[PDB]
Amino acid sequence: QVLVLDGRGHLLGRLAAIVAKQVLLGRKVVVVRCEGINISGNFYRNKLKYLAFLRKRMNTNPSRGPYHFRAPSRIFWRTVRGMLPHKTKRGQAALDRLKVFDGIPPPYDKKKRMVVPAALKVVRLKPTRKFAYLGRLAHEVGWKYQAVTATLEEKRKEKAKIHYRKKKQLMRLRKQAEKNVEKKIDRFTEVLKTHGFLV
Amino acid sequence: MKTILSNQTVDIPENVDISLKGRTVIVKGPRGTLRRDFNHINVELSLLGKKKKRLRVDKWWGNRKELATVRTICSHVQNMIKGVTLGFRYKMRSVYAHFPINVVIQENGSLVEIRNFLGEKYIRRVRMRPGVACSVSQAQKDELVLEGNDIELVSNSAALIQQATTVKNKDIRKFLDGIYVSEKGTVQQA
Amino acid sequence: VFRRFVEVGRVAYVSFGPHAGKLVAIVDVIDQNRALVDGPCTRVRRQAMPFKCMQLTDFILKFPHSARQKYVRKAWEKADINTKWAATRWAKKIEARERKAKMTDFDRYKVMKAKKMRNRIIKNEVKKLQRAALLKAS
Amino acid sequence: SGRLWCKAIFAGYKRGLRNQREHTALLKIEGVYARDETEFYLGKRCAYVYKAKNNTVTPGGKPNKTRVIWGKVTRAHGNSGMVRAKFRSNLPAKAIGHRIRVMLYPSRI
Amino acid sequence: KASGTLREYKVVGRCLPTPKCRTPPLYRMRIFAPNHVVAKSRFWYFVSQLKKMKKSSGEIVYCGQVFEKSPLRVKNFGIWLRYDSRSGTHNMYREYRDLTTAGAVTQCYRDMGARHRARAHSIQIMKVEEIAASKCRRPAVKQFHDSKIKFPLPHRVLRRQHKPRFTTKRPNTFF
RNA sequence: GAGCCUCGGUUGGCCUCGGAUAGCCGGUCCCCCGCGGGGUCCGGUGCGGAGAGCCCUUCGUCCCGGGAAACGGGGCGGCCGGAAAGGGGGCCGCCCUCUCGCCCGUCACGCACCGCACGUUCGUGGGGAACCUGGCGCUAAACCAUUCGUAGACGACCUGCU
RNA sequence: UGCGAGUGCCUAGUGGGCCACUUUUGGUAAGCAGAACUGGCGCUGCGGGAUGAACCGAACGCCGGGUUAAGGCGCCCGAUG
Repeated sequence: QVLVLDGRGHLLGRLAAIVAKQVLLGRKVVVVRCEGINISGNFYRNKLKYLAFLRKRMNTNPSRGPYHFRAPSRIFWRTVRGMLPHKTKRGQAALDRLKVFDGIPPPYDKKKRMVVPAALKVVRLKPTRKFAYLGRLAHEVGWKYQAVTATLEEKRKEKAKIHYRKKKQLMRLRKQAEKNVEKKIDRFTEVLKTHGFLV
Repeated sequence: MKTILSNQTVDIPENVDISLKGRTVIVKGPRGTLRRDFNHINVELSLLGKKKKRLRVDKWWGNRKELATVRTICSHVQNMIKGVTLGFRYKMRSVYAHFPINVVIQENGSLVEIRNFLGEKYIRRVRMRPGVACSVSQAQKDELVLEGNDIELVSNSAALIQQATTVKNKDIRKFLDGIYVSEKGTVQQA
Repeated sequence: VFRRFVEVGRVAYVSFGPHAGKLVAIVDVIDQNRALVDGPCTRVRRQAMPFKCMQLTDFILKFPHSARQKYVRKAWEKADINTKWAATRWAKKIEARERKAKMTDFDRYKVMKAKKMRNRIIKNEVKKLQRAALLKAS
Repeated sequence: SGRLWCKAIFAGYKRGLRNQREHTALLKIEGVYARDETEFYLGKRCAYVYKAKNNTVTPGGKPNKTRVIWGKVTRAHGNSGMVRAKFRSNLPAKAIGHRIRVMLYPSRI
Repeated sequence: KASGTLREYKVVGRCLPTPKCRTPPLYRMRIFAPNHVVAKSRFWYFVSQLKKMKKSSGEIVYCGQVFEKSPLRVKNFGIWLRYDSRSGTHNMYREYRDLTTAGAVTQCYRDMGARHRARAHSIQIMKVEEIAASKCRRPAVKQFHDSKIKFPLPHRVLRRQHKPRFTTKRPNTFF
């Protein structure tokens, strides 16, 4: 009942357009691997859009001024905040339904990650255009923790390799099963394929 | 205009054995192997002809920004063929007016220090690119020699030691000093 | 690396549109995104319908690029696309997808009852090999 | 012994931008996302099931703490699976983004 | 002037019978218009510079739609144009490749607003004729003139994105 | 272990590769290196080793016969894998109970509440009050007052005091 | 072509206006000053132009259904998901 959305390969505002509308309908979505969202245009463009955002501070007291978040999770959390009516009570309860994380939490390491085809780079952006990752852009603004995240994501990536290898090991045993049992399940297979299964 | 097709054959010699993992083309032979990924060009790479006699590249429905990327695909490929068959030899002549430029290599050719350039007390430690070998020539008093297989790595190291010997806040037209490219050649001429 | 090509005589499958789900032979290419559409034995008239709403197969029948609806009909039957399409694995899963569409509640009960005893025997057999694989492992 | 109603989300009232009409409600039944396939839910009974503090009566059972506002699906809304429903009493506006039950017993097919 | 799908209209008209010439000559023109109501209105526009004629001093003799004589054969068309720029007017000669004559003029109007931002009230069409495989002066149309055509759809980017909006498979595009 | 106030949504779970998009999936591996990798070979590639998808499906019980099982369901200790915000996960049996569990057929029974709605779960759900039965383990800390003066407008801060 | 017409008494308030399509005077120009017709604000709410004198649509007793103008239909925000 809770969506887990993989952030790699998604546009910034296109994924936020899907997420923010789904949040307001009362359905919790978890956006994960937020270093993987990429932004259209060349890299040197998107740097100055967000570096000029760093210049947006109140002259008299920057401490209460705009909070320039540096982690790619909170950058994506910032762009959903502007697309939601956070000044009202409905908007504030909506942000509690949105959980946005960098890397892969061990809460969601064994959860299947959804992919939105309406926000992917390959389907939305032309192949000849340029794109800029948010993870690389955040580090050059001041996000320190890309080396810690890369070592942990590499550890998470190889940990899923044994599980997938065990999934293939069980799948060949799944496939081996109907090749010695088909002589006694041949009264149960055709009723599936005369209704459109296993074809 | 979106042209329907733009084609060019790449004739390779028999002594070069090449392969390709999709767009990542691997060129190997006598002097070693060369790997260069050909992604982000959005063109296909078809290796046709038995015993691998030619390479063919096409582009479908493109405009003039990626018609110009068709020929740079072949041009990078021939430099990989040329760098494996005959290599790349860029002789690096040094030009000085009064103070001779003393150049000597340290490990094999990797570290090159430049001293007595315009009488400067500051030595200039310049590292070469990986896979690029540097040496001093013979039968002539001062000329540097750069060896390698990749055209981009060898020539960038030549530009590194060319831009290291630059004159500051002087008349460049009079102070014709520094180390400059002399000839662009190969290890053997076949 | 491309295997499917828009060619004079390319058998194509219509994804969406008015004649959705019917086969099309290509006679001539009109523009970058338009083609001449002919539907002789597939109950489709002759018109132009764009490349967006068609998926092209790997069946080639030969005829000139300006066939007058009869030579393409003769080439459609001598190649015998209709039986060749029906034996294709791709056409097996489009009819199987639409068989699930018409599955009534009574037919769903038979599927649900047959799904249980089918799935009870493979995972019993899978577990039988799972403990058997450990026996030869040591 | 299972579920006899469809999942439906109260997305908001009938409104423009600076006006809001409270007497008509906009619904999102998950599963339907097209104009031509909203014809099944036309005229179906929709109920917003909530619970309160004090005890209220219940037909065919013991008095419990749950209350409803009964409603009816009037017509479709803007070719996206959005559909309009009219209730006997207007929604408390605290059920925006909260799931209500739309039924099937006002059936015709 | 607005547009849509275009139809070629054959409109004939003349003057009212005056005593000094009681049999005025019959004037025929080919007018491209969405419907026959504005085809008659555009007929009086084009006549109003070639001859001394107005709508109140004239009448529409017959306004009918001419149909395509070969709607299933691919043909090359050549269109002479006269449009208004931000600066003074210019003359164009364009090529289109479409099944119908009016479709090529429809393709002409949508391309003109795209390439030069010339709106439909600014383009005057003089003459559209059948053009054979030869005497075509643009490589954009000549590139389709070959007996053996062969091209794939390399970057077949898929649409139907929002039907099911959340999925697990990253969608393939190589077909 | 039972009753009793308040709070709200809730009406099955999906227990995971990476990544490419002018390209992938899964195999045996005759071949070669350290179960992993490369080459080759084989079937799909609008994906059917399909989230246009997977698993469970609950009205129940009583007899018999047929298909499945005999190595399986369930009932206490040892050994491992988990740390980025940590999993009610796997193996050994036993002193105890089955051919009931699930798939086809006979046979009946269950307030058949006589058409009328919030029915049906995660729910031993979170918080507080007091009753219950039994077992195991517990024994303080902070603040005020005083002193200090490394501190100090006052608060605050650093200290000492059987 | 459409509209029931004519006529007599008292009579408040007003006599600082402004804006806009078009014509146009002085001024380089002005959200400047001064003229003509017409329409608005003044005196007028409503939808839209994010905000708002005069812009577009449209003028108002209290409500339900339906349909639109001008605007719009990625989210805020109803609608091209």
